[PDB]
Amino acid sequence: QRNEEKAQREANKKIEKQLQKDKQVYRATHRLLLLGAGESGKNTIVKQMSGIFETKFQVDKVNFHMFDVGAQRDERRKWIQCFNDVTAIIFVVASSSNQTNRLQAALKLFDSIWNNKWLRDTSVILFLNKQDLLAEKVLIEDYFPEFARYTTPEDATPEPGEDPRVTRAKYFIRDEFLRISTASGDGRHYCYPHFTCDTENIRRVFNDCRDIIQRMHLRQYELL
Amino acid sequence: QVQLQESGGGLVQPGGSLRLSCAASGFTFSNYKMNWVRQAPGKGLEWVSDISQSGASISYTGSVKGRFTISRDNAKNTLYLQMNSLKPEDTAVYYCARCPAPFTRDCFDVTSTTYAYRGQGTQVTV
Amino acid sequence: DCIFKKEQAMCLEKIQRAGCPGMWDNITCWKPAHVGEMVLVSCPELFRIFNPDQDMGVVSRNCTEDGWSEPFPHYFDACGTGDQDYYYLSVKALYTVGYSTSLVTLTTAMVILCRFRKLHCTRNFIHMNLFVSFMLRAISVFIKDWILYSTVECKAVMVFFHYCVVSNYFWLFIEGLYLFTLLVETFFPERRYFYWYTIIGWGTPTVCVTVWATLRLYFDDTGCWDMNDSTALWWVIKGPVVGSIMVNFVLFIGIIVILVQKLQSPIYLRLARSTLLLIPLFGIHYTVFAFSPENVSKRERLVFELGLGSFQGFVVAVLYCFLNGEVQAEIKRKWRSW
Amino acid sequence: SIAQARKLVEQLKMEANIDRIKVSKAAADLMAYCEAHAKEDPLLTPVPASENPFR
Amino acid sequence: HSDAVFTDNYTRLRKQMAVKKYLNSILN
Amino acid sequence: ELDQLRQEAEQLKNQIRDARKACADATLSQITNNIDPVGRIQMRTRRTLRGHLAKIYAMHWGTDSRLLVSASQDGKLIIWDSYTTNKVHAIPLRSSWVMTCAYAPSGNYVACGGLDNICSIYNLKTREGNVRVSRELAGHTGYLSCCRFLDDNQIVTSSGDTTCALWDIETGQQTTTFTGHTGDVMSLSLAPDTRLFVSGACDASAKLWDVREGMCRQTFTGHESDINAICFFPNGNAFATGSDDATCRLFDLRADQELMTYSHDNIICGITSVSFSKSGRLLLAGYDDFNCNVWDALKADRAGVLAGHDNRVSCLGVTDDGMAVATGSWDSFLKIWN
Repeated sequence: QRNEEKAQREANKKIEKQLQKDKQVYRATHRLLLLGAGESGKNTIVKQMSGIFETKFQVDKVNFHMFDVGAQRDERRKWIQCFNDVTAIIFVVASSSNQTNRLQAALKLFDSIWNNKWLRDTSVILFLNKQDLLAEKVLIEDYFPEFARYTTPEDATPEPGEDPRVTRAKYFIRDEFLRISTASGDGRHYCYPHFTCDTENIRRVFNDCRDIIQRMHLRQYELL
Repeated sequence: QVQLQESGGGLVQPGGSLRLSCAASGFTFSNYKMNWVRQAPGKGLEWVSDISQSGASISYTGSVKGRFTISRDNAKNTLYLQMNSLKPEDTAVYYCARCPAPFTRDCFDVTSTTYAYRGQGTQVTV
Repeated sequence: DCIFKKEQAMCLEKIQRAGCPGMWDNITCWKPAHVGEMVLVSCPELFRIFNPDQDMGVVSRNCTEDGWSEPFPHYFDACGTGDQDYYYLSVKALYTVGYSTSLVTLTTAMVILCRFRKLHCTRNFIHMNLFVSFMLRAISVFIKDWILYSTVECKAVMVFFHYCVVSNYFWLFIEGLYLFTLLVETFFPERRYFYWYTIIGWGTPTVCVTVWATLRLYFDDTGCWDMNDSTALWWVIKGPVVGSIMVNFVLFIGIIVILVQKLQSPIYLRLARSTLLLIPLFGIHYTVFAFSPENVSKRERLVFELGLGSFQGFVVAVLYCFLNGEVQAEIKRKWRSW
Repeated sequence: SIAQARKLVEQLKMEANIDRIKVSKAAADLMAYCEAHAKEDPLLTPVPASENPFR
Repeated sequence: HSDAVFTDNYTRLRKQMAVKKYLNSILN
Repeated sequence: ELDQLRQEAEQLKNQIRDARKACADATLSQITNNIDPVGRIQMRTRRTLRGHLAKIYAMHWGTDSRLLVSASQDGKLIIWDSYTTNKVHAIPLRSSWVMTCAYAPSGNYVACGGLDNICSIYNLKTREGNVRVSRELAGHTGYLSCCRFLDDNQIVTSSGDTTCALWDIETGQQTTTFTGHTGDVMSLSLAPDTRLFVSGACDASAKLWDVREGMCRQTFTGHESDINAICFFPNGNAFATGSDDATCRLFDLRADQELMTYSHDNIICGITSVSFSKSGRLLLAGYDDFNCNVWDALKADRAGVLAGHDNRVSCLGVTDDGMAVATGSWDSFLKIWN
């Protein structure tokens, strides 16, 4: 029985070596979850960068492991718990999306996510895709009557050549999302609204991941 | 199995008042959150309004703010929806659905199709 | 009881082997000279302990017919306590009590940290290593005091004491370096760094104490090396410690500017609280008096740095343990399980 | 759809067509099984160190 | 460091005191 | 017409709801009063496994009660030895997201599944120094939540597409499908004779199916939320369920109605894993309060608290012979209790 024990110990050492190498490789990669609605058009964003269509891309030599929902049922109550340890969750919502109120459904989905017990430690990144379609359809008060009395925030910095109304609409939507996110107490998870249509999405998500890891470290060190 | 049978509805002129009662049974009414969802003809399920466990925090969608209202009576284990005024974009089927988990504010898959905890629905016309 | 006589005793033999014959003075040693020829020597360096500067020759003696004339101008008093002793005794008691309090608090802390398997992490590992350094620094100070208040055992104690001090200063700098490194690179943060940090924290003190000891033996092997009058030899041990203080201050200011950049994203009280928490862990108190020369504000330095500096253990073992949210959570859970 | 209602009614008919024994008979069978098999379960009753492989 | 500074100062004070004690004892 | 079918279903359901209560007699509480309480069971952990990286989701024991297979979300399926604690096999999974794993009764094959929608079969008989996937049972619309081995050939899996399937390895084709569920199926368990299996869904309903002809024999209702766990009572005529309403309900196949409930005011968290012991006296149910509880059956008195895990108990399994119980959590740690 001594020889079998020796062989088992040697196999255990080899497996430990392999697990160590896999461990170090695994820790380098940052896991990200991509979410969106049917009309969100996340396929265009994916092109800009099977149950799950995993994708690989390296920015500044940091490798990211981002997953797509793919062919799955619309009931996200159970399987969403598997993505509670990801670095961040990318939420793409089509602002233009009308046949039905997609904005209300997206708002309810954001509220349910934000307040999940398991997911309350996972930061959510919000993307407002299809801005051009919003501009064309504008050139909203029926679903959100508060938009009529809404005023442009003093800190808004619209790009040149943009009419005020689309800026004030996108800002209204951003303010609504920020208010529903901050309506409750947020710990270890933040919200970073952004405007996308754009080859800078990789840089934006890289910066968000950097900021997230920085604030996480600070929170362990009780600095902030 | 839990049931969310509804009572009321019918054919009324515009501007009328319709009291919709949802007689939930088989579970603790207080622990869960009751949510109202509306399915327009040819359109998907749309969230309308919801009420917290104790009713302290109440929320409505933007389209129906002010016009409508809700009330919860824990003793009778039922929900109500009073429509003070009616608009032409209201003719649809109304469903009273329940929040999937108890003791949690968050609710998942309330507006999703083939949802188990949904009522039979009622027909309203303007 | 008195070992002072030993050196004086040789003078007697020298003057007896070598009208105004040789006289064995208790104060000094005089050699025979022509009758009526004044003899001037330099007082032994024992008088010059009071005056660190170079000695001068002023003490003279006069011969007579059958002996040496008495020193009327009292030349012994020409060549070259209570309150100071009371001060050093009070400071001694203060730092002792503080070091004991730190030792106990850091002991119970480390014990608590080891008990919980969840708390184990790289940051905690470095905290434990710093606690080990503090243990070594307290045991060193206490042993040194006992031995001190010329052999090889006392030299080995002095060396272990210096090593422990240098280890503590280096671990504080490694703490600041670690936190700065984590902030600077959010991605791929550790690359065998718990190994490089362990090495540079436990090897360099050994190297510097060995270098110091050898340089001492080769150049200035005096007593037990307690006294460090040789500026050159002392610089070797001092340099790395001022460098550690400066670099740690710079890393701390970098962490502060990063935090204030984070807090201003589209707060002074929070920044002040964070600075108050961070100051013990990096030892920001040393930089206050580090620039000061040892002679200047010596009494103020020996109270602020050591008298009040002895409670750094307690401070980091109360701010960073017994109030930490994770520690509190785990301990409360264990109490509930009881 | 109409098909789903047909399936539901047919399944309910099948589940109603089967007869069921009284509860007491099963509660008794379970109690007998529990008492009879008590010795076999190490977790319920102290495990002899000789046959405890995890000592 | 502060520990070395205190030790050097205390040892120097102890030596100076002893030297004074000897000097005065011999003088008288 | 839909109205006639709806009315017929309504009256038939009312009739069955009346028949069940009218046939209910003992209600268990009055009959099982005589039996003595088991008492406190203060079990202690015997082995600790810390080789995993990510949170554990599933595990399966072996017939010999010597080797166990576990799965993690980092893509590793590791077979552990309960005696020598040494790892045996470590197959790097192509899909990181896995939610279930099964061990064949003969020990030759091992299966896994998850969000990749494909069930992969791995053979432990190495032929070239490495272990690769033998066959992939693709075809399921939704994510696979559970999988079990009827034998070395027949494998039954439950998925999130509100249906269950039976597969044959040699052909890779579906043989019998189980449809009629409206909620997502979370787990499945096999009877000792493997003739019938109960699958729990998200609609608070448990259905008993015949593996061969695939018809729903019975439907059990009464839970106030989604069923997460399922187990078979050793006898073979009953089964237990667990849901998010912090209660466990025991159902009897011959009574077709609920038999016992295990609820307490202190516990409000959900239940993820429900297993029985060899004798069936004890029910070991996991909880979301970061620890496990041992519910004594037939009395509803708590017998022990398994507060040894630092995160939520995702899964819990027991050996075939009943000598040890293994519990998995989200801290990438496995514990063996005896």
